[PDB]
Amino acid sequence: KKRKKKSYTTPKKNKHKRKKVKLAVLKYYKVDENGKISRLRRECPSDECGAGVFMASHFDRHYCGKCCLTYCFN
Amino acid sequence: MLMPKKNRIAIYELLFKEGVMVAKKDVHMPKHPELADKNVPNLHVMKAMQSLKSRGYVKEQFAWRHFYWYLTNEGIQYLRDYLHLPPEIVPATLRRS
Amino acid sequence: IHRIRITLTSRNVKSLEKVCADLIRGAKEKNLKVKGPVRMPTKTLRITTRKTPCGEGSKTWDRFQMRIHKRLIDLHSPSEIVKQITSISIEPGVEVEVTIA
Amino acid sequence: GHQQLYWSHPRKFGQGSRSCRVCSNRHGLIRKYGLNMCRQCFRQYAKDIGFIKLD
Amino acid sequence: GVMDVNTALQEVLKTALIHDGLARGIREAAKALDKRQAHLCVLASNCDEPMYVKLVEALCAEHQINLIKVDDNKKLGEWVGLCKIDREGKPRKVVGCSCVVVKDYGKESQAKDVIEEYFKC
Repeated sequence: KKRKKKSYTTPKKNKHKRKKVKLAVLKYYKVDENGKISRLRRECPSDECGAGVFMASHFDRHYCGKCCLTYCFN
Repeated sequence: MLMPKKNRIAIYELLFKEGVMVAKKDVHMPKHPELADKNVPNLHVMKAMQSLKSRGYVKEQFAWRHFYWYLTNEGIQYLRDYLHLPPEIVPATLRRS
Repeated sequence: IHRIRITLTSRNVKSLEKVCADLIRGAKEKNLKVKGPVRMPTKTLRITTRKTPCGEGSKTWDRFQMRIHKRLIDLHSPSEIVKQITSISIEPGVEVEVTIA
Repeated sequence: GHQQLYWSHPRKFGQGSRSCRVCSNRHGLIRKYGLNMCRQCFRQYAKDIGFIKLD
Repeated sequence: GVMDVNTALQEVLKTALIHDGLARGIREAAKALDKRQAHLCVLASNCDEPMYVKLVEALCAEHQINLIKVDDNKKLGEWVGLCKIDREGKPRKVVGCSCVVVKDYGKESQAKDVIEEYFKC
């Protein structure tokens, strides 16, 4: 009988905290400064989601999680 | 723990309409023998019951893998003080005397 | 059909036999012909369990027995007679299953 | 998310699906005839259930 | 003793806080705004940024909601009460929202009526 000896790797880890900005500069912008503004995201034509569902952007496969929709040309 | 507050007010409505109850330890299951079909997830409801009866002011009694509870009038006063619902709404349990 | 069966099941012979005799007497008071009791082989519910809660000592086992006796009696009578003879303040343990078939 | 993990491969011999109905003991279960106890608990209550030492 | 916007606004905010809900985080607030599920929203701007003010005022005009300009939100934050847990605790509030019905669903009040009849005229 001995110990478990979970000691060789990772003696201490620091928590992963997201530097989420309180100001919507990276998230949304108007670039117009007017009452009527344009939106920098593609209109979703799917009717399995809501009418206010806006997707973000990555290098590909805009990862919504709920639907896993990826734009492909068939 | 890891308990929401809408589930908290739902379980407080359940305690107000129920009062005296018997419980069975069931957490990991998706289907309970006698406390399912409440349109609310079972795990959080049972942890809500755990909070109610282990906050440190209402005593418990566990044997034969079951929970029988003696809801003290201190609990009645606590619920009245927090949720501010007058006790003039008598519980429906006082029929068939 | 007027054929009715009564299954009396209990763990002891005394109460079961007394109930069977009383039921047969009540049926026989009426000018009714009734089939004699049939005795099932009394299936035995053996359970063997180690005596010691720990795993120490000589290997000793409790042999627990639960003996279930069951009897069937056949007769021909309408439902009212059966349900009037049933409510006779039966002694505890003699479970009754009355069937029409 | 939750449904992405649960119910992936059926556990058709789940040992943890049973426990002693009196003290919640994992070992020595008595499932015969539906007692579903650790054998110690059964010995504690065997005379009350109806099981008796005759032989 | 007095009747005004703040006196009942503190109570409505505290009731909204107590009955859980509340749009929290950067998401589910703008989404709730753009889905038009609610008919009220209280937003504050005490720092140096006019672009956000202009954007939310344009959105309020789009939703035909008249912006209410209140001074010294610290007055609300100190009159509403911030007892919270134990003897310490002072979490401020900047955003005021109330899902399903604007006043509340637990009580019936004429504060909603006077607010709406002041808004229409």
